[PDB]
Amino acid sequence: DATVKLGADSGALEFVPKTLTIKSGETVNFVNNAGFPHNIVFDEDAIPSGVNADAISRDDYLNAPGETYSVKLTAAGEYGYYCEPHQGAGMVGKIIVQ
Ligand SMILES: [Ca+2]
Ligand SMILES: [Cu+2]
Repeated sequence: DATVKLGADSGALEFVPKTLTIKSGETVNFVNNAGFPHNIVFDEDAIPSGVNADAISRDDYLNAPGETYSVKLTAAGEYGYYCEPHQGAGMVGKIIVQ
């Protein structure tokens, strides 16, 4: 399993790390950190074949420090995702599943 912080400790509107590599079957824990609210929306155009973007996204906002969203990914490939309220500020990331 791995952790991605939503917002840097400094307040920067970024996923930390921006590009994460995990093995198939690991759970990714998105932890609310700074600059919230944030959400985690996977991009339909940038996920492996057969994966449902809606099913793995967290649309509803994370509002409190430490609030966590966990999701297990199994299909190998790349998964592009973003935070809706901060997509314009460049809050986008990627998960590479091996
Ligand atoms: Ca980084
Ligand atoms: Cu955000």
